[PDB]
Amino acid sequence: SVYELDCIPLWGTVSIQGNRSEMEDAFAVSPHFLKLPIKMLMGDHEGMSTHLTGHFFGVYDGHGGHKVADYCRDRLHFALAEEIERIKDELSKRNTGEGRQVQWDKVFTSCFLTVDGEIEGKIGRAVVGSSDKVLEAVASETVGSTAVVALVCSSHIVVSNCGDSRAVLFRGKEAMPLSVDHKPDREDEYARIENAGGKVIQWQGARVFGVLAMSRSIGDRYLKPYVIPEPEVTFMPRSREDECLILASDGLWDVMNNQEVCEIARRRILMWHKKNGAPPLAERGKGIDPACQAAADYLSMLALQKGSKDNISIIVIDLKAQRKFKTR
Amino acid sequence: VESEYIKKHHRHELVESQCSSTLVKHIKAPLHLVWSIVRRFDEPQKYKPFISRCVVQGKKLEVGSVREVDLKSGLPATKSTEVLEILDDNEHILGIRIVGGDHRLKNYSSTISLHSETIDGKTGTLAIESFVVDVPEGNTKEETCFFVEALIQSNLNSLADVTERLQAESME
Ligand SMILES: [Mg+2]
Repeated sequence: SVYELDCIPLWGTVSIQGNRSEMEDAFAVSPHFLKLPIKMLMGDHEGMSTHLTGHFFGVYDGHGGHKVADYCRDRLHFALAEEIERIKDELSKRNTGEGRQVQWDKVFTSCFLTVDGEIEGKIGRAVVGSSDKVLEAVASETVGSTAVVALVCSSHIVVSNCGDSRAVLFRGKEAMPLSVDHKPDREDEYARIENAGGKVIQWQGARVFGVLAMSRSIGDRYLKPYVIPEPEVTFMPRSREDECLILASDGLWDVMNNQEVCEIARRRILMWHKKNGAPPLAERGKGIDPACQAAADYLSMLALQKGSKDNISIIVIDLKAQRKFKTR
Repeated sequence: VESEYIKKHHRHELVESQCSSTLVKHIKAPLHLVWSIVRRFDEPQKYKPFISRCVVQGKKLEVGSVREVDLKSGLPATKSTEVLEILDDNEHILGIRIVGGDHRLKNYSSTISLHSETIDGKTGTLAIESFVVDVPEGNTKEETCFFVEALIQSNLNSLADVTERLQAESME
């Protein structure tokens, strides 16, 4: 049974300033971090009848400064774990007919909004080391960040997205983006913004008041309620055909498409295994996977090669249990 | 209709035009402290929130000085070249012109003036900033002013926050 198998987390990460004048990218990886309630995972068509280990991966592409992306790095997964614990307790007591996608929707919406209110100084926030909560903005009104987050467990990938960072799954031979960029030229977003009294203006791409190229993000109170911190969530059962999952800021996506990124990641992961002995089983999943790290490294080099003039952050995640080469 | 027929049959791109606007902001700090911040053409990062770096080669503070600015990510621009046009320490006026960079603000010049103003019994400062610029290709007068005013209002809001914090610390 898939809900019974050991989920060993295999990943690599690169986050560099690149050709930029300052670093505004941040990221967070927390293996074996969450305890996901099976009832939020199992589909209706499956049998009935506690929790699966969940791994957390997040990429935060800051704009207007670095303080919001950093706060997200430091806090967002903890906020999410608080929210899961809440819903987990309600689900143990009551049970609606709530679809899975709807459950994860409310968990991530609350979590993203909580982080956003804390940043704005509207929600009381704990400080590491201190017994006392404070009500105080973490950053000025012009600072914001995208947030793309993925929970991985044995049966499912759940992605929550706010902004134009992106998560892409390689299944079989096809890239499958697991998020849809929040951009003002989306008709739903355009209408949301214009109906709220805002302007979408063509200025090196469609921009909120000509300024911001994304229609959602965490922070950016100067442009509320036009840009909002509300994510969209993708609930994605895994497949034996899945190869790898990539999360990245636009330092990567501006210069390569989804299909070529996936094809390149898979190839570099495979090349590593053809030339290296499998790592010691015991130490696997305790830190970065060298195959994945080689893949993320190569992608960042390629992106720079192709003229990316931005911060580049990439997390490569290997979804194959094992990669052996049958021959003879 | 009206606006539709026009957008389809009567949309011509003019070789060139220029728009202009004005913004205002009350700051709860004495004008001398506000001016001590604003007069520093060579250090706009003291209060302009989108500036990641600013370099001035040669004379730092006097008419003709030139500053090279690198911007933080997220804007439709990454750098700007600006020349100090007016630095009036008698009238508290600062005028600049943009002469380079990868923005779409051509022939941009702007002016900020400070004026003393008491409100709710507390003496503070009224900042007024205006600009004039060429409307770029593909955009309207209105659109161009939404963009610029967004930028300028952010600058003024930050100016107010910085100088108010400074004034608070001073009191103590
Ligand atoms: Mg970026």
